[PDB]
Amino acid sequence: FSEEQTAEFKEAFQLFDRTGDGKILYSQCGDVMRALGQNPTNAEVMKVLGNPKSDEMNLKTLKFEQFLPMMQTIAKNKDQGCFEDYVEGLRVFDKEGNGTVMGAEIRHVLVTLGEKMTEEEVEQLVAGHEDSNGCINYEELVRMVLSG
Amino acid sequence: ASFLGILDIAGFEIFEINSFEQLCINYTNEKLQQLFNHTMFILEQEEYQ
Amino acid sequence: SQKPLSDDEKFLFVDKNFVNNPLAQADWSAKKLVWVPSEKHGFEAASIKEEKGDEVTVELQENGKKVTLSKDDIQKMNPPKFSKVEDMAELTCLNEASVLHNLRERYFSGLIYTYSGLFCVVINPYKQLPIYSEKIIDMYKGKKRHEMPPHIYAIADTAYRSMLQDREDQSILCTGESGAGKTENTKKVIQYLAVVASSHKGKKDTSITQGPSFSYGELEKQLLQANPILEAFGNAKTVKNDNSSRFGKFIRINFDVTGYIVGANIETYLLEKSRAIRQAKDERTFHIFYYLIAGASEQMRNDLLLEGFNNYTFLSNGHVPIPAQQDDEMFQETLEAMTIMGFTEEEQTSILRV
Amino acid sequence: VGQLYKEQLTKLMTTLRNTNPNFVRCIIPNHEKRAGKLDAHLVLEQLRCNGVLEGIRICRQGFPNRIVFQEFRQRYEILAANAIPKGFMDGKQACILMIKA
Repeated sequence: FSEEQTAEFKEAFQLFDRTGDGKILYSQCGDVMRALGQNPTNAEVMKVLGNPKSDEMNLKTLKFEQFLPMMQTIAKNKDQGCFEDYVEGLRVFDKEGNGTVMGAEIRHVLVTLGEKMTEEEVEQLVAGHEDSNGCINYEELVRMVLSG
Repeated sequence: ASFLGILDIAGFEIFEINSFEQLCINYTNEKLQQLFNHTMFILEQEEYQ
Repeated sequence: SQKPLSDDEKFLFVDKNFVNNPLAQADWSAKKLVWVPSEKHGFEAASIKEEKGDEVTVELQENGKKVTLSKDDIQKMNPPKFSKVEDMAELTCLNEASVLHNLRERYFSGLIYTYSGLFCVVINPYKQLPIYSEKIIDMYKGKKRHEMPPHIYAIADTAYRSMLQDREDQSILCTGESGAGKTENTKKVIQYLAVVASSHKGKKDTSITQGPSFSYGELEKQLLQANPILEAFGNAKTVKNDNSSRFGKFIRINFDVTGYIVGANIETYLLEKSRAIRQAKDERTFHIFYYLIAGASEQMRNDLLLEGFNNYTFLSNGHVPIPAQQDDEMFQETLEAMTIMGFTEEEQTSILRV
Repeated sequence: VGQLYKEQLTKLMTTLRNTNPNFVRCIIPNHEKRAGKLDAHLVLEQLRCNGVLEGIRICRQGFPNRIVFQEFRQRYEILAANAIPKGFMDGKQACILMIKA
């Protein structure tokens, strides 16, 4: 990192305290890193926090100086996603080859497989992209998450 | 493009008076069973050979 | 065990939520259980009590009755695991008796569709079953061959969803003797693709009637209503079947490249036009004759010169009625079929004076 | 008329031999027209004359399947991704290597 953007990261880090003693909870840590652009898996964040349990995730606190090497570890990963892979997995659920997945199937796959989302997380993601027939173009849905 | 064919044929039928119309109807059923015999047992094994 | 089953659902789904009884598991000690031939039952269940070489002494379980029969009479009884199995291909003992038993105990449990490897066996129920309903369509839609119990809708999706995977044109071929139920299954395949492979323009309107609750497309409405018009101008009661197909028909449904319905063509074979003039004993003519003489309104009754039942010499057996059908309202039905399909108001009267 | 019907019957049979063919085999349960009645021999003969036992015989000891070496390589390489080397190779040999992987 340069000091330039590290200074921005200080301002963003101060914007996740809810109180005023300058501390971000271990529970909040992934979503601070996601605010600063990053797209980590839950198991990528958890590993740099030392694998805490759910109870101590509320009670354990990070300052900026100790949060900052975590940003530096997750910033250079060994892979990252694209468009080319991500449409290929969603096109498996395209029933005729339409260019569209049914909104029920897309809600059901994200909840049932891998890093398992809540029902609220999928509903907030897919709403207003499903048509009159409840059908979602996976092409623009991937562009919506990847590009902003 | 393509198509889906669906076939409803007059079945095998027999009455006190069996006429030329019934002869042609039953002949068509003889052909339909023969079509199954040819696809299921003969064409399947030819492909193996 | 598994999810519970609704009343309607039990006419497709087997009951499997019962206690793991030791009774039929313990009974397995009778590993001399076999099927023996029966006049009443085709085959009945019995247990071998000696084998004499060529002959075998057997005791009927059902009736307690010792018999001696051949070593080749005795067919090989399947374990109680295979009771009411979905596919006949899963049966370890493929015997004539076992196939008869699995179809029989399925039929009396109401499960009239059974797979048999790469084709199916469908027994006519002669009973209205709830299994044909707009709930059931979206259950089978896109849903794999072993993710749902066997049904005509499953075969219809399977053909539709092979055609768009290999790219080979498909035929669904209904076989069986005269009265077996091919015409009804043919209408079920057309009903399924008229809502699964149809182009959609919007939902609503629902009436106050029963629930085939879907606003089928413009072409798809006409395709749905094509069959009753040909049943009117072409079906007639026989001794075997009271709505007997008196013509054969090949329905070709055409698709786009996306996979949506775009046209349909009906080819037609042997019409029994001989029964128009004279009918066999206890049989009816082409239904439209009964519908038109009964259901015609008083103004058109004089215009088309329609005289009464038993006033036409081309109606033999007098006024043979039909069971579970009223010919009076079937005239209104077949008129409503012609208007929906695309026949003009005068054009329809012209058909009737012929 | 005999010839005239036969002429369109061969036309139908030609199309049905140039189409994949799904057999829906409808069985009559009794001639007495009873719901809930099954005549055992009457159905058993229909199993015999339609060839049902013989049709199930291939169902479970064939072979109905049916995949070319290229499509098997293309759709299944993800399962066996170190089985085929990073140099060009025969399609039959490559499919055998993933089958043994």
